[PDB]
Amino acid sequence: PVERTGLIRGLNKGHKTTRRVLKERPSRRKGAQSKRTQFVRSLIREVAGLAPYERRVIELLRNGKDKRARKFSKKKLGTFGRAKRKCEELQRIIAESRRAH
Amino acid sequence: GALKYLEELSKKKQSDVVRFLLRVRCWEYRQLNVIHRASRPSRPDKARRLGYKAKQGYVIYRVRVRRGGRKRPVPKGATYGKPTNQGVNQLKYQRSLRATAEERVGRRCSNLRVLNSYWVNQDSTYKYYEVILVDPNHKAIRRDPRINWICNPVHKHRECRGLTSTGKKSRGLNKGHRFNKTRAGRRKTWKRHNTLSLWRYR
Amino acid sequence: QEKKERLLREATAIKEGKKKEDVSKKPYTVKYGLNHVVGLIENKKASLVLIANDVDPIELVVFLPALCRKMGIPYAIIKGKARLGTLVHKKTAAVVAITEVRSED
Amino acid sequence: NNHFRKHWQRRVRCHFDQPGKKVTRRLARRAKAAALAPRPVDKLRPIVRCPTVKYNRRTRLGRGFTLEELKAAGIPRLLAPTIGIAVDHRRKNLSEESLAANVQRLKDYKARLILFPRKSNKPKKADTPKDQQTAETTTSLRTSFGVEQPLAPGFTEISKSEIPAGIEGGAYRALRKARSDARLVGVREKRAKEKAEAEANKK
Amino acid sequence: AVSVRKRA
Amino acid sequence: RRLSKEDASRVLEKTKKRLTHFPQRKYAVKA
RNA sequence: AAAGCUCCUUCGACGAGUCGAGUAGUUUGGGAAUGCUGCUCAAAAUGGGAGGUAAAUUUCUUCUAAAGCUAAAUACCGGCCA
RNA sequence: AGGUUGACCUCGGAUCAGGUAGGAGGACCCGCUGAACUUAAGCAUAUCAAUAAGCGGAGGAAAAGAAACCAACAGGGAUUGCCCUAGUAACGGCGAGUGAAGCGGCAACAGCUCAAAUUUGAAAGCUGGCUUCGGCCCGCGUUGUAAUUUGGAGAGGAUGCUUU
Repeated sequence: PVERTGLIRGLNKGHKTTRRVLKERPSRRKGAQSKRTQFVRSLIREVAGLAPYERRVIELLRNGKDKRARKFSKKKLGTFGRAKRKCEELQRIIAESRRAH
Repeated sequence: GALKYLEELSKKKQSDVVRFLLRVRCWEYRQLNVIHRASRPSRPDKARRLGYKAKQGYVIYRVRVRRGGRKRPVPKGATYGKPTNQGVNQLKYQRSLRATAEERVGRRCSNLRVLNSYWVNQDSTYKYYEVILVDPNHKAIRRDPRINWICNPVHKHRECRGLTSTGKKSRGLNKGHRFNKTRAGRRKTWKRHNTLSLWRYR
Repeated sequence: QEKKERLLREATAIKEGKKKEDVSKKPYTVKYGLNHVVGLIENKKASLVLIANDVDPIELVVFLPALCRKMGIPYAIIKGKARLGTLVHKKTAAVVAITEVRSED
Repeated sequence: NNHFRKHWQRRVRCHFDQPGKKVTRRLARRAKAAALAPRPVDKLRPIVRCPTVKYNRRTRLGRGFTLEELKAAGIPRLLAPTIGIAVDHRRKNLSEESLAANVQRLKDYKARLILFPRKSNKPKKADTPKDQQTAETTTSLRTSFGVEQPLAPGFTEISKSEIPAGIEGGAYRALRKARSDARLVGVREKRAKEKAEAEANKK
Repeated sequence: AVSVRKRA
Repeated sequence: RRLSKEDASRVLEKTKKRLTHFPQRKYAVKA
């Protein structure tokens, strides 16, 4: 951690203390992929396939309409960030399909 | 176990297999009675995470409720007061259809306690739910410390008072600044803020 | 009854100061219970998996052939959860597995 | 600015029961002390610093000691609430000073603790011996282990030769410069990036 | 193999 | 309709282990 | 037999028609920043929510929802005793 | 005998064995539903008021509650209530008006239980019936009853002392 300047204003302002490093709390592990969860999700994806909007986005990404795919994904999901992550995931699915074929 | 796979599959409601199962089960539940007993949970992973056990004293009831908004029972669907700039076609009930389903199931089984409930299907007319109920008078329930809290009389008809999960959601019982008016109880908080406090040495 | 007799023999061995493994041998049984069998498949301990054709809800076993194919386990779909229950002394059984048998089998 | 436009008379709360409620609270406290004797009526609390810039000058009692404080003081987390120590798993020790102060507080409490055996006829080695069990006790941890110095001393004497030189340019100018740099951190970064890009283009 | 946890 | 005394006093085994090894102790603090 | 403490390569499952979005009604001091419900869409894995002015990019800080229980300090024009 | 004999699943019957609900009360409590007089010159935003009336459901208290919190600090640390914050930030036709929260002092303090893991060298769990009170039966249950774990961690290892 950066040491504070001891001033009331400015960059890195604040009273000077000796900051400690902390062992990370187990509640902050959420989001991390575990091996079993990854395995089960891959199997369930293989069993269940895709949603119809996912098929539409995959068709747009295959045809190369990336901006149209992002706009359609945002309309379907609701937010720009979720749309961007979904388009990256479907592009990965397309890439593994192409490397299989 | 298999329940992790069941949870991951239940996330994929638009897949072909899940849509097929949802369609055929929606037809079957539509042919059955509006409220009827289920022999077992049709979503075992969901029921187990909501607290169902395969133990004597746990029952499942399936109920369908008519979906959409709410109509005020005024003659000819119109009011006789000041203009409202809206009709009864756009009136919204402040509780969930899940709560309505839980209340009707509790009235059907007045001897039991509603533990929780979960969505199982929907169509254009109905939403379908499965309600978990616990028998407080069963010995297997009364001997178990994980569940015999529900045998106490303070938990009579939790679904009527909003003490189930959907009731807490509708009452807005969450911490923080977004829930300033409701976290301790809306009407109680209003009474506290509208009470005039006069001390002796004022 | 068999378990009661085995526990009586093991109690006798404990009373005369012997371990229960001195009077009891390693068991070989049909493995059952869906969570248990799915665990054995994932750990690649199961040698043969038999799945009932009529499990309701079907989602409890609908992933099982794909899981067995991924782990390289021989499976078969067989008719009768009641028929599998007769193997495992229950009314019904969704799935049974064999991990290991005796040398003569 | 009088807010009497609602039916205010239905929600008037008078306080004629103020001395009666004080008497009731004192009776409840005496009953609690008699039930808890010879333990103190309250739990040991750590010293924490108040948040925000208005109140970070002052210390006060917190909810409970942290797990790392208990570990550094050698008190297991299952034993601590059974010997009158409050435990707070949510609070963390971001700095060494608060951690050290609360560890010393726990060590002083443990040094002053008298632990009676669970069975009188079979005392254990972690238990206080009977010939040390008799001593003058306190029944108020909020008093005997209060906040001794909530604020820093406002007055201190130093020699004239030890007067600090002061920051160069003056304290007012240092404050102005710190404010200016904080306002111009991003503009200077963008200008430096543009200069680096131009130098890379026309090196 | 896929393991839920380390076993004794 | 009230729960019996035995049923109301039943505790879980994990709770029983915790109470067996870490009960509320009798203590005093020197002044 | 159970139980605690100390250290560690490794492992470390964590709640879905839900969260979120649009829209409609209602509600709030939160008529740019509130909550609830209905309809439509509908997630993710260091992910998600929040960080009271809309958005993209790069950071940071805090918790860990969608399952559950729990005394006290608080209320009391009903009832019983004083 | 196989056109038979059975195993299950689902759905029924019974004045079947044993239980449970209803009504009252409703000052206080949890929800739902929901006005108008009034105040705005009048008056469809607004105000009265998220109030009265109506409906459902509890207890000696209820409810809330062990953070998907507050913050931006040298950081606090479940819930409730009092004082203060503060008639403040903020909202508001043509303005009448409305109106919180964090911090801070205090009263009181208390923490936990599941789901997601294979006991798999042994369903270790449980309702009921009969008892000679030792147990024995009819069953429930593997579509999962015990033990173990709940993020503060934990699981596996190592290690040597403590504990009941």
